[PDB]
Amino acid sequence: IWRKWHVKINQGQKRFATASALAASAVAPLLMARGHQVSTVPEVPLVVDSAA
Amino acid sequence: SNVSADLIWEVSRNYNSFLVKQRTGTFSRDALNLTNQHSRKHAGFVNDKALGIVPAEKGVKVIAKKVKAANKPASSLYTVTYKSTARKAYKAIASQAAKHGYRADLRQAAVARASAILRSQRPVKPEPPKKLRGAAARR
Amino acid sequence: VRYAATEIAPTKSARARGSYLRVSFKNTRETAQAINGWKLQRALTFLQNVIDKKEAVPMRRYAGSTGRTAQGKQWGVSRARWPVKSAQFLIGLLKNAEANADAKGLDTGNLIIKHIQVNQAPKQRRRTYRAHGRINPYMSNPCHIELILTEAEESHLSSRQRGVRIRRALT
Amino acid sequence: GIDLRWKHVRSSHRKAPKSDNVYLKLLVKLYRFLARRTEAPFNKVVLRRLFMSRINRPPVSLSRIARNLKNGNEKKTVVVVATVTDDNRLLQVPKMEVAALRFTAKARARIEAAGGRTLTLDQLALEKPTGANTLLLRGPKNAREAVKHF
Amino acid sequence: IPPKPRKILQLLRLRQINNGVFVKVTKATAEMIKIVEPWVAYGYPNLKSVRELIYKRGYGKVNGQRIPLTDNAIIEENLGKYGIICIEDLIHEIFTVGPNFKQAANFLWPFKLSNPNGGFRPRKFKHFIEGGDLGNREEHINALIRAMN
Amino acid sequence: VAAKKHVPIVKKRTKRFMRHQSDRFKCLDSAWRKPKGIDNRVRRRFKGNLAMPSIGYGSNKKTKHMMPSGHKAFLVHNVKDVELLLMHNRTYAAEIAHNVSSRKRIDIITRAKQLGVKVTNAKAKV
RNA sequence: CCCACCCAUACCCCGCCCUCAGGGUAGAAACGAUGCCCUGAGGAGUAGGCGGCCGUGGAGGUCAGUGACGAAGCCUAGGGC
RNA sequence: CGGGACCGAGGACCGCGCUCUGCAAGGAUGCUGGCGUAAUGGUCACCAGCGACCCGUCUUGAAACACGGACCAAGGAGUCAA
RNA sequence: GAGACCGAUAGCGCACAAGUAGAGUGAUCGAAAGAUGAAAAGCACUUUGAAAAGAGGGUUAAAUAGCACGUGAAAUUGUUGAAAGGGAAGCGCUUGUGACCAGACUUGCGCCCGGCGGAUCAUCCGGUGUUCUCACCGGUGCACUCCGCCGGGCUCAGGCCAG
Repeated sequence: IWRKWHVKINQGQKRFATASALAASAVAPLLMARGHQVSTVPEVPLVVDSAA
Repeated sequence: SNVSADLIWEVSRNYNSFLVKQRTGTFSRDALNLTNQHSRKHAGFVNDKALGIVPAEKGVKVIAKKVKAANKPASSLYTVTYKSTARKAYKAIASQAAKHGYRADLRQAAVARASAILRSQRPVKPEPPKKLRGAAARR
Repeated sequence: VRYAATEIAPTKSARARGSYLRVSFKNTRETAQAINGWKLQRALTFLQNVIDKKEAVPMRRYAGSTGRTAQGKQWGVSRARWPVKSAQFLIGLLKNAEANADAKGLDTGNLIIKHIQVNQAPKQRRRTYRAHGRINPYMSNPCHIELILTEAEESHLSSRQRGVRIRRALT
Repeated sequence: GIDLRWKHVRSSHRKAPKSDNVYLKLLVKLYRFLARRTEAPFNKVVLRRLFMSRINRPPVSLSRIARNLKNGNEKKTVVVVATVTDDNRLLQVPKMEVAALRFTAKARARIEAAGGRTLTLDQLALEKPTGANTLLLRGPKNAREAVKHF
Repeated sequence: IPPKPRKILQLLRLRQINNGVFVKVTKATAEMIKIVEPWVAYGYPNLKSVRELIYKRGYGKVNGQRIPLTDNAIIEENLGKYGIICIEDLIHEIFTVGPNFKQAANFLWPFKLSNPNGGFRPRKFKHFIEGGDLGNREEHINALIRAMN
Repeated sequence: VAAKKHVPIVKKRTKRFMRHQSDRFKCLDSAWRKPKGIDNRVRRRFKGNLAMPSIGYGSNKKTKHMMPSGHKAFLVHNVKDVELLLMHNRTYAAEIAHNVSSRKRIDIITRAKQLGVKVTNAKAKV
């Protein structure tokens, strides 16, 4: 049971990777390259009004 | 900025959802990929200017990327359906691919794909019957 | 159930089976090979003679360090024996097949043993006691027997070749 | 059989970066094109130092840059294929134009507060494609715990 | 092979069997060839031997590569600063042993000859004067060049 | 259709490389295993023994992965898979996967017949 | 002593494979640039060192994947790479 | 000036040249016949000519000796932590 | 309550009437062993046998699932078919014979005539979209212009072995 199960990651690297994934989510070629059906999406990034 | 077609190619050159890798070659399922080959020349979703041809009920249907609407996928494609003579379709596709500098390197591939689709839309011929050969197959 | 000889149709043939039969597999194989391909009545008479020690079954494969007899000269061998128990079991199976043929309506006197096959059954596991407090197997080797009785019963030539043959046909 | 007393030697130098950074790959492509299509040995040295690893790219401080900026180098563009770090011991940062792989936040802020310019290597390749009027600097390679323990 | 004849053969660029080279006669080269006499056969070649060797099996060393001598442009690019701009210039330099014999002979890649037609003598590894093939056979090397080329 | 023009297909060796003593032992599969004993005749390459595979047996780069018709096999599972060979009917031949049902096989065969694409196993499940 | 002839994985010429080395390839009609094109040399191997690929159980993503009109497994003097 | 064998790599043009309407000059074309199928090719079984010790393992420098192996299926041995 | 654990030689010794059966004076030691089928629908009735069972004939979607029961490998064995064998077989290279096979091919493309069926031929006008000069759509063709089909002829390219 004392195998090393958990990996400690720097919080700066976690925040870097989260920002990189957020930036990649605004690129529509990468959305299609990840297998998403976004051909009918009017705009990327898709923003919906908070009243809905 | 931080995003370019070169960057998208460096990101998705090893793996993407369109990739079909086998022993005898690597193919692409991309709709904007002429000849369905995994390369920077033919990666339509990577390239800013890109062309793609799909079959229609009669004729071809050609989609092209609009550079001013890259972030608007619903209005990112300029679509023309060619339902006319094959020569007129080839002329219009070649003009669309070469006259204004919109991927003149894809002109031959686009004309070839249009010709292949229009030839596949023709009726097939009946095959000659299989002839039994030898002794065990014949008897 | 499936027989090994699947080519034989069941319309004009009669079959018989016996399984887990506590008789010697080697002796039964020799007896079945002795009566293979024979007429039914000839096989029955020969097996009765084997029981009566009047005719002998030749021992061909399972014959190591057996005895020699004068009754093997009809078979061209010297080693032959009289497996009475195997003869009795095969007589029972042959009479069952004859009854099957009579039920089917075939001609009994025009039947030959087209197929007969003896296979090893799962072995009977007894134990025997030896010296120095040892125990060894004392197994029996039984057999499955099955049998079926049936009624006894110029292209792509060359132009030169064609011209030669036409000229020889004319001449 | 051919008598080969001497042995043909495979290359003992990096021909490609081991890093998987896509932006570094783009920089390597750009400077491969420059080193193939130009006379300048500056582009070849910069492509080499882009191939190099991190222990082979020690950091360069603003105080080291200010030391090398003396004696007629006050107008040369400083090129460092490494990380540029800030030095607290340098109280007055002079005005300088530095191109680097990356800057620390304090070094970039102090350069821009002194009034100089910070550039990336692609901006450097755009503005000085032949490396004209440039001061090429390296950090202390042997200033490491391992090298001291060698 | 002992280390000293091995080193002399490596310096004479005779690193394979049936390799041939041109040597200018000095004492400094003559002593080397006399030491490696138990492995080589050498002699005085005529103009026909020189021109057949250069025309048929002529290869130049260009940037460390073995290039066939099929055009005079290669000779002009590689030996033009010494006045050798053609294959006849190269043949004349080698045959007459001119002032640029070192450069011409080093530009010539070592000749890779075939085995002789008609074979060697019955006992090949003896000296020429004793009925073998080794050593200095003087003008008789031309028949060996005809057989091996 | 007919394949693209190519150089003649040369196989330097058509026989397989059989494992040593796999002929004499049933527990040894015939698939190649390199002998590692120091006194092995095959590993030491005595004459009259089994040959050992090497890169000198490699096939011509222009005709590698070519079937005798000159095509390269591409495994297909459906109609969208076989439509990827629209531009490669002179170089690639479709090959239906073994676990594809008969109805989908008829659909793939019909689509490949329309596209002019050779199917290597078109007679299956008929 | 002389002439002719036999043949080694040795030598010569040609093809093909791999390795190494040297070049070219963007005001891109442009490329699995981790590609392609051109040229040359080399090829045995125990201990030992290094690189790349094949296969098995399971996990995330993906192929709008295969499947009772038959998945997995098994047998096969049947074929392809 | 003849006689024979083996080979035909490349794939628009560019070059060096010549005997210069063209060419044997930076790698084969032209003409013709039979057949269009098991004919070529391939797999398996067997005969024939030549070739060919039974594998690890151990020892030292090496052999020999020695030790393990009737056969088949499934496990089965450089892992984890500091 | 869960798991990037194991999937009946694994995982606890134990998925089963398992700390059971069994061994030992005793302290103690200590297994093997899961799966028919959706449903027993687990074969009526006839016939041969002393019986076990066999054969017909039903049941099932399947008995090639018969309480030896899902799938059913190998060692090893029986039958049938083919073959070899004068004190070993087995293997490598290369033919040959016999047996058995995978490919390839069946025609494509381009012209010149003749006969049909149609006007998504060129130009012009309007609308729309775009790469801003290119297209599509709607009216215009009135058949020496485009697109399909069928008969003939010609050229070229097509498979195997060869001179």
